[PDB]
Amino acid sequence: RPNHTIYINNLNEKIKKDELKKSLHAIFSRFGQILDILVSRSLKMRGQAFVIFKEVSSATNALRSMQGFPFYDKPMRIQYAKTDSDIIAKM
RNA sequence: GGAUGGCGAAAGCCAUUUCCGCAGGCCCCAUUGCACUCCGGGGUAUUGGCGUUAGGUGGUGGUACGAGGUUCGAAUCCUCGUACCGCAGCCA
Ligand SMILES: [K+]
Ligand SMILES: [Mg+2]
Ligand SMILES: [Mg+2]
Ligand SMILES: [Mg+2]
Ligand SMILES: [Mg+2]
Ligand SMILES: [Mg+2]
Repeated sequence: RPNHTIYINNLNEKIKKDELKKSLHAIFSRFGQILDILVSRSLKMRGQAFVIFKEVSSATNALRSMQGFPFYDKPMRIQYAKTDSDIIAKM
């Protein structure tokens, strides 16, 4: 089911944070406006990223487009998030 | 952190240190993991800096003391330098 936030995983853990977001914003920013991209390299967050678009139509489209797209030698696996990203909910 | 020395009852502050450790470098093991304050672990390198909230320059706000101005005089308001705390970046 739909969500303002796509969740990517199977991302190269080697890529540094700031360098990762750049590229992610570079790719997804074209499927529509992005409210933010969340990235952390914790023991449980690495490899995963939370892209937050501003309109569901963006996430959903970006989802069908990029699923499996090569990224630093690793097919991006994406799917909606499980829950409205903090900012979204409030709004 | 330790240990030793200095002023102290202490706290704290200074110092030395082929005791241990931290951030930067380089390799390594582990994790496929729905989060929104962060946060796995190890080896080697280790001059300098620092001490577990653990490196730095220049910059923004704060806190402190100092100086110049304001002022009859200021404890007010102004700007400035210095130390430190949280910020961002950048560099290690
Ligand atoms: K020493
Ligand atoms: Mg001691
Ligand atoms: Mg002593
Ligand atoms: Mg001491
Ligand atoms: Mg290191
Ligand atoms: Mg004065």
